[PDB]
Amino acid sequence: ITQLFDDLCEALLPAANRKRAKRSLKKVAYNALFTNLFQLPARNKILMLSFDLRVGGLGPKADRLEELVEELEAVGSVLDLLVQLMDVQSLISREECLCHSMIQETLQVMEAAPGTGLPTVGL
Amino acid sequence: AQELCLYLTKAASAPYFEVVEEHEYWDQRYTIVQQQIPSFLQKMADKILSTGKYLNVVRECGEIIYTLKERAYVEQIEKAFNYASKVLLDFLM
Amino acid sequence: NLNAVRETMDVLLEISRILNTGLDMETLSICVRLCEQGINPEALSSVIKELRKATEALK
Amino acid sequence: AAAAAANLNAVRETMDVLLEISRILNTGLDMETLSICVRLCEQGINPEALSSVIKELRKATEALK
Amino acid sequence: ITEAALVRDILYVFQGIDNIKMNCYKVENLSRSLRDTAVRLSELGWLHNKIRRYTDQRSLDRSFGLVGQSFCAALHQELREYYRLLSVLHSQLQSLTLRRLLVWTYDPKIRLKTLAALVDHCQGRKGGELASAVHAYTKTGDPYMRSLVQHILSLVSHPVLSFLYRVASDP
Amino acid sequence: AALVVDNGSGMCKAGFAGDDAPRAVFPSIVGRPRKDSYVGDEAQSKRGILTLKYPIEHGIVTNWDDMEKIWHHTFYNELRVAPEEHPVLLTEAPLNPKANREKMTQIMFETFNTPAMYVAIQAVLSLYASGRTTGIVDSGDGVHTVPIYEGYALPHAILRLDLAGRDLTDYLMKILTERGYSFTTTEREIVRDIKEKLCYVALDFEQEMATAASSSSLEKSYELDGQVITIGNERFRCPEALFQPSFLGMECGIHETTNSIMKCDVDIRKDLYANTVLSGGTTMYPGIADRMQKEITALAPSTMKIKIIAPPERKYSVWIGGSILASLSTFQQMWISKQEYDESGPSIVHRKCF
Amino acid sequence: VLLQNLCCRILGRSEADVAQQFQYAVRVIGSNFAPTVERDEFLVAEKIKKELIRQRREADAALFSELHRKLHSQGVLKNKWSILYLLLSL
Repeated sequence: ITQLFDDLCEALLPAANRKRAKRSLKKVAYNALFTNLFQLPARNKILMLSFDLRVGGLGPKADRLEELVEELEAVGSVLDLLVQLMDVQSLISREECLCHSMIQETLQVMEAAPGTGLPTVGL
Repeated sequence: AQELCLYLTKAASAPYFEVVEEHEYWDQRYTIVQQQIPSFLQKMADKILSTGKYLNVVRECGEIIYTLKERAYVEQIEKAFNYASKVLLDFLM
Repeated sequence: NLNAVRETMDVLLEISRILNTGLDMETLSICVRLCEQGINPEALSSVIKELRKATEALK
Repeated sequence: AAAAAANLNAVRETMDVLLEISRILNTGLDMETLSICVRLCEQGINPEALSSVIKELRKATEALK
Repeated sequence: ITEAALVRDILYVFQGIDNIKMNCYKVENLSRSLRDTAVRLSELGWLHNKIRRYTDQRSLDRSFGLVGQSFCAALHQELREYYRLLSVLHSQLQSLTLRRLLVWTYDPKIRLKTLAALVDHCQGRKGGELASAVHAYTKTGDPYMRSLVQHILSLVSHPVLSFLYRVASDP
Repeated sequence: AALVVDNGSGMCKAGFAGDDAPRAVFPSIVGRPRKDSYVGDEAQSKRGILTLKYPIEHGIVTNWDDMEKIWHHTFYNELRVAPEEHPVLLTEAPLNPKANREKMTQIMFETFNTPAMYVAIQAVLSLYASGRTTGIVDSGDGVHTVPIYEGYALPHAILRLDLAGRDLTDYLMKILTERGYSFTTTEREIVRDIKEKLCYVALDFEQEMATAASSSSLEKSYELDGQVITIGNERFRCPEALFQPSFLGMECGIHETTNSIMKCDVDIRKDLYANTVLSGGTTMYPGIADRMQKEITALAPSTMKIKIIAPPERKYSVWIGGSILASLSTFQQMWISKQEYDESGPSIVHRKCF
Repeated sequence: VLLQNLCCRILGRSEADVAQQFQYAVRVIGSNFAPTVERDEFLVAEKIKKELIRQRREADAALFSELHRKLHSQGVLKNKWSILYLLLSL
C-alpha cells in the first residue's frame, strides 16, 4: 500500500524535473487523502445515472450500463469509486470550427509584434 | 549561443544513445573504432564496448545528458555495466 | 485467475470511458489496485483532480 | 421573512385539497406518498407512465407479504 | 497582375488544378520577386500529383493484393489531412500573402516529400514484398520521418499478421 | 528541508521530508571502548573492542545521554546537516510516557537548537502512509496493536507485546541448532539474514509441518565460507511464534492481541476490522497477511467484514508517513516553533502534539 | 436520484435492498420521458368533474372547482396539467 500510491503518482505524471515533482506530488496525494478521513447501496447510484442517460436520448447505451453490472455480480466498492468521477448538421459544424480554429491559431502569430510567438527570439 | 548548441546536441544524440561497429570468432564481432571517440568518454572506451557485448551473447540465446565538470553520465554508465555482467556471469554458472 | 481479473479489468475500462473520466488504461490499473487495498474512494477523487491541477500550472 | 412564509401556507392548502380529491376518488395514496407524486408531476412526466409504475409496485408488495 | 491573384491560383496548384499552368509549374507581366516564390510553391502541388496517381492507378486493377490495398488505403488518411489544411488556407484568402504561405506550408513540404518518395521505392512490389519495402524506410533516424513511416508500417503489416495468425501457396 | 527521524528500537531511519524513502538507516547503538563514542554501523563493526549500549531497546528511550549521541550522529554523520537549520519531525512509540515527550522536546530546542520540531506516534504515521486516518495498526525489532480513530490513537485500547524480530532471530538460532547445526555466537547476524530471506508464515501450521516431514519440497539452501546448509520446517516454525508465543515460553499471539479492537467503542470496531494495517520489519514475512485474515476471521463475528492491509513498503511506512505529514500544507501551522518553545516551555508538546 | 426515493416510499426498504424494482422503474420512465399529448388543464378538469358526478358525489364535483382555482391563485406550480393527469389516474 505504501508503493501502490507511488505507482499511481507516476501514471498521472505527464511524460516530458521528473525526479523531484514525484516527491512533491506524493505530498498532494497524502495532504488530500487525510482530509476526508478526518471528517446507501451501490447499484442504485448507477441507476440514478442510468436515468439521466435515457432522458437525453441514447437509450441502448443506458441499457448496456445496466447489462454489465448484472454480470459483474456473478468489487462492489470499485464501482462506488467510478460513480464519483442532426447527425449530418453536426458534421458540417465540426469541419467548420476546425477551419476557424486553424486559421486563428496561426494568424494570431503571423500578425503581431516582431518576436512574440517565436520561442528562439525569447532567448 | 550556448543554449542553442546544447539544444542541437541534445537532439542529434538520441539516435546514438538508442543503439562501436559490428561485423559478421567473438573478438571480431564488435570492435572499437579509434577515431570516433568523444575524447571525454576516452576514459571508458573499454567498458562501453564490454557492456553491450555481454548483452548480445545472451539475447541471441534467449537517460543520459551531457554536463560540464559534472560526471553524472560517467557514473551512469558504470551503473549499467555493473549489471550487464551480473546477468551473463550468472547465466553461465 | 489472471484471465478472470483481466476481463473484469477490461470491462471496467468502458464504463470509465463513456462516463467521460480522464483515466487512461495505466492510471486505471493503478487506481483499481489501490482501491483494491481498501482506501476510501471519496478521497481519491480529490488527489487526481489536484494532481491534474498542479500539472496544468506547468504548461 | 414574510413572502417565504406566505408560500409555505399556500402549499399546505393545495396539499390539503389534493388530499380531498384523493379520498373521494378512493386512491390508496396517503399524505406522504402523494407529496412525491406531485413533485414528479411538476418537472413534467407522463402520468400514463408514472401510474403504471405505482400500479406495479403495489402489485408486487403483495407477493412478498 | 496583383499579388492577391497569385494567392488565388496557388491555392489550386496545391491540388493539381491549374496564370500558373503545368514538369515544373511554369508561370506565365509580374516582377521577378513574385515568379520565383510561386515556382517553389507551385511545385509542391506537382508532388501531390505523383502521390495521387499511384493511389488512383492502383485503385483500379483488382490484382494488387490485400497488402497493396491497406497501403493504397493508408495513403488516403494521410491525404484527408492535406485536404483539411487547404480548407483552412482558403477561408483566410477572403489576410495572407506569399511570404506568409512559406511558413504555413513548410511542414507539409516534407510529408509530401516522404510520401511522394515512398511510392517510387515500392513500385512493382505486391503482397508481403511491399510490406518489406516500406520497412526499409524506417532506418532513417530523422525523428519526424521515422515516426511517420513507422505508422504506415503499422497499417500495411496488418494483413500480413492476419494470414500469420490464421509464404507462397500453390493452387 | 524538514528532517524526518524515526527512532527505532533496533534501527533508526532518517531523511528529508518530501522524499519517498529515508536517506539513512543505522543501528540504534552507541559503543565505548572496553574517537571516544561510536554510533550506528561503526559501533557494530567495531563491537569487538567496545561495550555496546541500546538506549531505546524496546521502543522507549531509557538513556538520554546515549540517545542524544544517536541524534547527534543522525544530523552530523548520517544526514550531514546542522539541526539548528532545519525543522525536525521525530517519531515516538505508542504509550510513550508524557515526561519523555517533554525531554525529547527540550533536547531538540535546547541542545540542538532546532528552529522547529514535532513528535508523532509511529503507528499513526504508518496509518497515514496507507492513506487512512482510521484503522488499527506494528512489529519491529524489540517490541504494538494501535487502534486509531480520525487520526487519534486510542491509548486505552493500545496493547504492547514484548515479542518481535529479536526474539524470532534467537528462536531461529535455537531450532537450527537443534537441527544439528550450531548458531550461538553474536552467528546471530547470519541467522538474522536467513530469517529475513527464507522464512515465511504458513497458512496452516500443522499441514505445513506434515508436508515438511514427508518431503523436501519446502527446503531451501543457504550459503555461508562456502558451506551450503538446508533450512526446512524452520522457515515457517520461526515466525509461527508470533501466533503462538508459547513456542518461546511466553504466555496472546498477534492475531489475538489485535483484543485491542474489543477494547474500543463498539461503534468503531467495524472500521478497525475493515482497516487492519501491518507495519514494521517483522510483518514482512511472506504469507503473514493471509494468515492474519484467517485468524482474525475465526475470532470475529461471522458477519464481520475483515480486511488486512499489507503495504509492500510497510517496512518503512513509519518514516514515509512522517515524510508525508511534514510535507502537508496544513501541517506547517502545527510545528512547534522555537518561539512557541521559548514562550511555553517543554510542556507545550502535550497541547501541540496531542 | 428522485425516482429511488419513490421506490423507498411505496416499498418500505433501503436503496441497498430494493434494486430490482428500481431497475424496472428506469426502464419505463426512461425512453418515455417526453410528454406525448398536448397539455391543457381545461380538458383534464372536465374529466375529474365528470368522474365525481358519475359516483353520485355531485357535491365534491363543485368543491374541486374551488380547489382548482386556488392552484392558479398562488402560482408556485408550473405544470398543473401533469400533476392532475396523475392524480386522476390513481
